Amino acid sequence: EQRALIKSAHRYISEKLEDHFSSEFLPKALVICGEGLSGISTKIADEPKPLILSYSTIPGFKSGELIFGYMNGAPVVLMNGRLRSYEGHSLAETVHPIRALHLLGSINVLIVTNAAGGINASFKAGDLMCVYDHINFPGLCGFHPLSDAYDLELRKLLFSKKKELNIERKIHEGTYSYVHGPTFESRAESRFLRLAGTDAVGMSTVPEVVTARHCGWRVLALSLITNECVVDPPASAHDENPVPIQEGKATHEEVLENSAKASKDVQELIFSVVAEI
Amino acid sequence: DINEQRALIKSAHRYISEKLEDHFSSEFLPKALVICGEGLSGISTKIADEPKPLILSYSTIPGFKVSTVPGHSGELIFGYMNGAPVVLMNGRLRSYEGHSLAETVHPIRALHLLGSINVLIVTNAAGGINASFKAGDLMCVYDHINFPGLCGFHPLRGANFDEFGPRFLATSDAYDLELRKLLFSKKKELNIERKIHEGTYSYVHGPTFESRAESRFLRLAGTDAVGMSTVPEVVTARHCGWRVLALSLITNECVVDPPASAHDENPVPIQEGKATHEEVLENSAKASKDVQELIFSVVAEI
Amino acid sequence: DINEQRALIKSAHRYISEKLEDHFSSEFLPKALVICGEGLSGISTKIADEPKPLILSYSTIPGFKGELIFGYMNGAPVVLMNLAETVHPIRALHLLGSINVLIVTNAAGGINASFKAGDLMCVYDHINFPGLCGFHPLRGANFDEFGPRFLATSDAYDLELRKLLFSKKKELNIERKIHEGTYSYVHGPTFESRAESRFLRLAGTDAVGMSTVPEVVTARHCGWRVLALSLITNECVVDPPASAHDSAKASKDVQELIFSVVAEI
Ligand SMILES: Nc1nc2c(CN3C[C@H](CO)[C@@H](O)C3)c[nH]c2c(=O)[nH]1
Ligand SMILES: Nc1nc2c(CN3C[C@H](CO)[C@@H](O)C3)c[nH]c2c(=O)[nH]1
Repeated sequence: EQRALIKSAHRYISEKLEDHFSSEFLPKALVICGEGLSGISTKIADEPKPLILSYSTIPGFKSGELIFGYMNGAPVVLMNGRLRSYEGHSLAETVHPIRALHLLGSINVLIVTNAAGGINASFKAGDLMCVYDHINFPGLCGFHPLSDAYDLELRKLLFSKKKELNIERKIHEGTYSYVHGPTFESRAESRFLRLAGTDAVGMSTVPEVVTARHCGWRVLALSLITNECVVDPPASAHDENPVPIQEGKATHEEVLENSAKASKDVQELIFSVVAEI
Repeated sequence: DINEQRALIKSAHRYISEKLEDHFSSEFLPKALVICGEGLSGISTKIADEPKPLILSYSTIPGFKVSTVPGHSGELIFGYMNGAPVVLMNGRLRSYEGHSLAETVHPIRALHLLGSINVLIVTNAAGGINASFKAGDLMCVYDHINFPGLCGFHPLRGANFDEFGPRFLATSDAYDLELRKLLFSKKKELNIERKIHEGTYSYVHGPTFESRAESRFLRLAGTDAVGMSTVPEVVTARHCGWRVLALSLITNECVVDPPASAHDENPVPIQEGKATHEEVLENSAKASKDVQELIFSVVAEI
Repeated sequence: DINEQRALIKSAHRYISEKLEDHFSSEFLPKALVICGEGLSGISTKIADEPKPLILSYSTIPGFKGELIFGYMNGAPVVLMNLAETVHPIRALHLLGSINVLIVTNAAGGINASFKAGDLMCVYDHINFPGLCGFHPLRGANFDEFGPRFLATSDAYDLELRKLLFSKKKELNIERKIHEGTYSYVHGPTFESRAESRFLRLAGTDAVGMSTVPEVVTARHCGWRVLALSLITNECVVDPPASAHDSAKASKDVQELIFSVVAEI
């Protein structure tokens, strides 16, 4: 039943691509642009002119848009806009674009970026983390969109481009924990995540990764550490010199600002990478 | 659907606002919602006879659900406690009954539209996970663990009520320091000897009491007390902008030791120490008067 | 909902109790329900011979959805199988008034570093992860006629049943390793990540799978005793991935263990 919708989306996208591009357009990569990476749009070449499809006109895409064009010589699709389970969408609805795009038969790489809170005590706002594993906490309970998910060669390629491009920004390697949201973590929650083996935490991405793997794609995933998760116990009522409980708290404003500051380095890394998938 | 939810919150507020205006000769503007936990219905005896209070059964308020337990249907009580106008939630909806989390926290949204409440005082009963806690101690909650929320059972799931609060809510500042200081000040003023710890409350769905491994898991995760309520209400109150004071009564000590091995010469019987509802109730009843007096003092100073 | 679930449980019992009374010359009052997990449906062959057994397809039983097999096993009358509806069968069979033991077997991944593929783990505790979050067989209105609203699970795995299992393993001279440990119920996949297996271990998991616990909880809610046994089919890896900078022997053994245990209850 949900397959007719997947085929309708494919058919609509297929025919728009035929009408738009002189030559056959077969994207090799899907880039999902998380928080702050929307401007990767500007890396798409003006010739041949891009195709931009609003989600509102693609069957099943529950705003956001798809951008088909050439980036650094490579035909790609950009997802500018992502769907998150805390919005009230089912995980199937969240990964519907991947399954639709998979019917083009040409994508074999998912490059996904997100913002994330730093759980590892050595991470700092402004670092990046190349994801090499994950913990799917909602999946623990059976929320699923449908064995090493994070392709080693693509991770090596990412670090080789950091070097080639002389980007000084730190890129850690570690485990991303997917939690539902939309709250930021309590102190005890973040300490729990740390002891669980979490390096960075966010509210997206993992269902996309799992679906991409199920379609046979390779996956490169990159988190922008936008904030350092508060882990210290809160001020005690017996403290005569307490740290105010509001100090250091996470805000969406901080997430937007720091993802935008890291955006240019991330855009340059992805631009270099896509030419060599 | 958010519009169905708005219409039904709007509707409950009209009913309540109209009943208040019809019943009280001066405008009734409560400063706190007090949610009475298990065994703590006695808090309602601190509502003064004059001015006469208003009791609204959940049965009659649009959008309110009735608890599955009989005959505890649940009611809001609007009155004066220690001269301060309050609203009491006598009874609560707990999610293990079959209610969605949105249904359990709908009363908070509806009451928020009166435009006067800025404090949630929430009480509960809880199992002791921290080894130093004993049945009969209180725990002032200063942090929590929302493991169901992490895993997809979250009261803010869905479209955001942008007229109430932010899409993305921090919870590292959930438990107001000055209210916890005020609680301890009233324990002092009242010469209450019962312990009041500070620690971390974890919400689990229930209705089973924890297995040993589950309790050990909650402990290593940082839990000091465990219950089946409260965190969704705190989160929603925080979303509305309220300050929160939360107070657990430790009604039982969770069983964390590994069960007897098939290899144990004198085995501890696996049923020794098991939680029961009746233990929880009778220990709540023992501590109710202290909890009642603490809240009665607090409300005159918020 | 509760009232329609009650009615379906009653219809399933009514159907089963009739088909039993028509098929067996004498009353069949099973003492045990044996749930045969993934790879262990060979207990179906160990059932006695005389009186020649009763098989009901799930398709035929009101409200179900596999088959229910009623017959004698090593001399004992038993019933074999192979969320609130996942446990519908246990409640229906409870209404016969004779079962007081669930024997549940499963295949599970090894999380305890000491466990090796092919080992057995007798379950003496569990972690019900979905049940902590909101997927729980007892969610909803309580079945007051079956058991309590708030059920303790610190006593869920009977010690005598476990002592009994360990005796039968010696008696049959089974060399297979058998541990005692904690079973974690998850709704994930056998595509668990390394980081997830790492998390399960440090959370206290000895073996992980996707079955058993909802049945254990429902049977305990009915007052039954529970024996649960896992077959470790594989050793989950917990090591992190590479850095960018750098068998029917088991089932046969479980049959004989169950066959032998079924007698002493
Ligand atoms: N859970 C979580 N997610 C994030 C994110 C990632 N997303 C950023 C946005 C909130 O600013 C949500 O979609 C979550 C950044 N920082 C954090 C954090 O501290 N915690
Ligand atoms: N999970 C949990 N909750 C409680 C509670 C809180 N509620 C009390 C009531 C059981 O008597 C349920 O609503 C849970 C008291 N003790 C415990 C405990 O040991 N465990």
